Amino acid sequence: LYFQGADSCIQFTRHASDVLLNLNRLRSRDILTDVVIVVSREQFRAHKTVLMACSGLFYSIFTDQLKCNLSVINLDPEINPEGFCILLDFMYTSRLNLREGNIMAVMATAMYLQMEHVVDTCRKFIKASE
Amino acid sequence: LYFQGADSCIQFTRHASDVLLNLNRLRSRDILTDVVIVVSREQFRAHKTVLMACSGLFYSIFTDQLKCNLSVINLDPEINPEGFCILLDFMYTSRLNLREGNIMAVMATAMYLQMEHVVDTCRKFIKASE
Amino acid sequence: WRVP
Amino acid sequence: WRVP
Amino acid sequence: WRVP
Amino acid sequence: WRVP
Repeated sequence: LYFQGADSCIQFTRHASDVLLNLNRLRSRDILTDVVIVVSREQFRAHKTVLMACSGLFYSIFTDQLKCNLSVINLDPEINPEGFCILLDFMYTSRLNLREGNIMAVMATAMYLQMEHVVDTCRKFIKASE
Repeated sequence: LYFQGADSCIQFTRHASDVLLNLNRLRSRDILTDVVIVVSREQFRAHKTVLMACSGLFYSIFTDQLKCNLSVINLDPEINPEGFCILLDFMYTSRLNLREGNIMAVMATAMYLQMEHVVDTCRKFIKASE
Repeated sequence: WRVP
Repeated sequence: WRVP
Repeated sequence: WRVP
Repeated sequence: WRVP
């Protein structure tokens, strides 16, 4: 469970993933969620801090003096709700449900959200599978 | 950066630790912090969700209908502020700064916070170093 | 710790 | 993504 | 924004 | 509680 780090500190191998697991559990139970993200008809409840920790777009939105207190954010209605759902689940799990039938929507949504590492991954799967 | 998981999903190796790193950066910059924890004279700013994701005590406090909206929580004034600081840094980093001169305070604070895995680690260092 |  |  |  |  723990090891001697390169610094003096003892480091816990599973800590970061357990935190994320607990954050996702709080999300499932709707505990301390503080924003609803709307993508066309679909609503997604989340924690602002998790969104800011994974997305350049959400970082910018929630550091804007006008927008930081909003409890509802409406995204571009042309964003595919399934693409967003996949990326949100990714944020809270590290797992990206990338499939032939969603990859383009996922990539487009990741670009919009400024998750450049996921965009780059989608490009690489598109190229390597061509 | 990513691998084929045991499930169908692609999984990102550094995602959970990068999230935690970004959460700690938001804490350093005092971005979206929503609670101050007071331990005697000392104040510690934090995100409720991170505290709830690491501590059974903070989970209970912030799921209590009366206490969940409080922006200041006062802990037992006999809690050692350095012990708390070490545990808070642990929550946001996975690194526990465990030393001869703090181990007892860290263990006592972890018990109070219901971080049983850190208590168990402190016990094991006390035993293995006896 | 696990959130229940 | 890195928070700046 | 609001939610209905 | 409050902070001074």
